Amino acid sequence: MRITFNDVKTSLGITESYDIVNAIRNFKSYVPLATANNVAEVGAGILINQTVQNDFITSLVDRIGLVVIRQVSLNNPLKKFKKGQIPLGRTIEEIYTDITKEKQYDAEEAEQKVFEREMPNVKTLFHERNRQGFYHQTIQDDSLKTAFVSWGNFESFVSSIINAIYNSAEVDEYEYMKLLVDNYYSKGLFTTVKIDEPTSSTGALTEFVKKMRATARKLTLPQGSRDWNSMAVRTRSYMEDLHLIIDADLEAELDVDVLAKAFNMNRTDFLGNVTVIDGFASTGLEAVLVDKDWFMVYDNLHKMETVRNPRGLYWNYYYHVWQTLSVSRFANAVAFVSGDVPAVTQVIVSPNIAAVKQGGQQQFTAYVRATNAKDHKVVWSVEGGSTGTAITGDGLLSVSGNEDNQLTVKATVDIGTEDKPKLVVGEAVVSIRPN
Amino acid sequence: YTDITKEKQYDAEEAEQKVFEREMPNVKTLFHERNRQGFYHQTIQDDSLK
Amino acid sequence: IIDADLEAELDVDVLAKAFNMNRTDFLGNVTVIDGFASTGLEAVLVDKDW
Amino acid sequence: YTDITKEKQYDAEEAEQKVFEREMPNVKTLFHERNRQGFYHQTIQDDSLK
Repeated sequence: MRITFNDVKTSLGITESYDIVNAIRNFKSYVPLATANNVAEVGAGILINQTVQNDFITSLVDRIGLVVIRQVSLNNPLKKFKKGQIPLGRTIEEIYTDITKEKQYDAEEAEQKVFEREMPNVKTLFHERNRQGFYHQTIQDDSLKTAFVSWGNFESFVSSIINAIYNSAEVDEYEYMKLLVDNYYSKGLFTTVKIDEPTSSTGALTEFVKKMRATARKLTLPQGSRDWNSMAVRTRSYMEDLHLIIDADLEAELDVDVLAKAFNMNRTDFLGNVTVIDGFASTGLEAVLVDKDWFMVYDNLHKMETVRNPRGLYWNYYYHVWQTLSVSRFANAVAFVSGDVPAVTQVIVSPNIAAVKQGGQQQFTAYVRATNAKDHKVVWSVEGGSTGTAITGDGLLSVSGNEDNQLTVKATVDIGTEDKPKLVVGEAVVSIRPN
Repeated sequence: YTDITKEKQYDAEEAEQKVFEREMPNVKTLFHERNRQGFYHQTIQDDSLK
Repeated sequence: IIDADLEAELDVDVLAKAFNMNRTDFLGNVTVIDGFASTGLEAVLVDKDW
Repeated sequence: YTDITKEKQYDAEEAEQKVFEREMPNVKTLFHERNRQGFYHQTIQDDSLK
């Protein structure tokens, strides 16, 4: 947020003053082409007439500012979530191959079936969120005339015209990240861990620290857990790839050490794996622990445009940044809430979307994200409406012949009482193909 | 000093009505200064030059 | 070779101080699994060439 | 596909505040999908056909 001439001098392949503006570029016989100590001559050449003045200021602002801001935005502390331009044909579809055990080697078993497929790749759709905005600013003719006294004034002017846009964009990036985290939590796709007001006392603080350490150790199990993630798909995470987004008050109450001792890092390599924000503004969310690949951001474009007001003798330059943010549905993501969260958070059906023939069968299993140690019972419903289309209590659904309608399997859990105005359901879309 | 602000949402319908608009004043202020001027001075003898 | 729950309960330090290593070269000599499923087996300490 | 537009009357006095007004084009779109997948199967038992 304190960009100086050193940053632009490193971003560009030039030293101090330059004539690349009048190299790209009649303009030739108006300004001297020397880069000597003289500044009055170049100032007079620039300010001789409005056409040359406007052309020079447009080239400078647009090209130089765009290059510098694009180069400096790619090296901010939160640059590990930043990707390049969006690839062509991304198809917004995410495919994950579920990991399973091996099949025993048996010639008698192998000789009967050799062309048989294995299993569907449990496809899903990306969770997207796009942003597009502008900042814009103004520069006066007075503080362009009073900028050619010395070569230091020119670089101070350039740094001043870049700094405002850069700092505003950098500040807004954190707010957009917090908004994305809030939206994901409100969607209910996190896996929840209950804590009890870590800042209330000292025992709550150490209990929260121990719970975080246990959660990280369970996440980084080499064999896989499947207990986390918005869909139970048996993925495994890394001790060195987990990222923590924590509340400002919570991190202020906590210390740099012991928090890093819970992980395997030691302060220096841990401060780069934690993000600090002032309040989550979502019920009682305290700190969110996600995988490194959970959150990504692509940039559609960055553009800078200048216009001139001749009646008022000034310029307005607008900086437009358009980019999209995507959170993956397969990476691990833990909410760590301290509130009045229900006993059951979400129920997930493993087969997800499936296709079956007119007289086939399918097995659906359900995983319930229970925040307590009590076991819950799941009831199965078919909705739809037909003859012979019913699903057993263990999740086996057989499709009767002569069927045309599209049906959805539902798994329901009840955590209420005699009056139960609270239902949590999981939906699986089943398609039918004629046989 | 230029104050840090949020970003305006992209809206062509609102943009086409106003394009020469300025942004904000730059909250000018003056420095708090204090000037120091003094001397110390010392003497050297001819004996401790010989 | 230690159970996952026991490894989580134990801190990374002192366990390494029991040996002569210090964390960085100690995590390379420990394997963590989830459950042994053998009565009351907790952790097994073996030679490298075992 | 893009379609034709309308005509407006020249008005210099009203042109001084409607420079950046927008008149979106008439654009229509259509989609076509792949809808045939078949195969023909035959067998040749030439050794017995001889």
